[PDB]
Amino acid sequence: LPHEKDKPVAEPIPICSFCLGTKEQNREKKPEELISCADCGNSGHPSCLKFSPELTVRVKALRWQCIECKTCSSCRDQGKNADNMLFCDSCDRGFHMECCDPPLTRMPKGMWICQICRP
Amino acid sequence: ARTKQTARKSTGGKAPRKQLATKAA
Ligand SMILES: [Zn+2]
Ligand SMILES: [Zn+2]
Ligand SMILES: [Zn+2]
Ligand SMILES: [Zn+2]
Repeated sequence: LPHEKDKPVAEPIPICSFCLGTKEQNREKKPEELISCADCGNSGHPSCLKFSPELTVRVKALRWQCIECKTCSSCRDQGKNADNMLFCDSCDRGFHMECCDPPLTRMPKGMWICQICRP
Repeated sequence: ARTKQTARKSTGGKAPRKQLATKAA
């Protein structure tokens, strides 16, 4: 997205916010690189974030935002419906249901792929 | 689908913030 290539990235904190380990040690006492929120800089092991290997690869190439920082990729807002924002299971971008193309009135069932990822 | 709300729950809680600051120092 043109607006992801444009917001600067915060200084990463080299500690997992969930388990307090570093890149040297996750919850299984194995090394694992962190991913860091572009807006707040806080970090997590992909395994602590419960991300699949495939999702992990994709988010490391994007201006990834944590759960609380996530803004809608269409309207750039969080807003009153923030908590019901959908997260793409391919790239982890957020979309309000009403901001999807086409707009949705009910929550999708199962794994959900966003308008950017779907072919 | 995952939402912000359901992802918050399914991920599990963050560690106590005082413990994170203690490790950051
Ligand atoms: Zn961790
Ligand atoms: Zn964040
Ligand atoms: Zn939106
Ligand atoms: Zn996507």
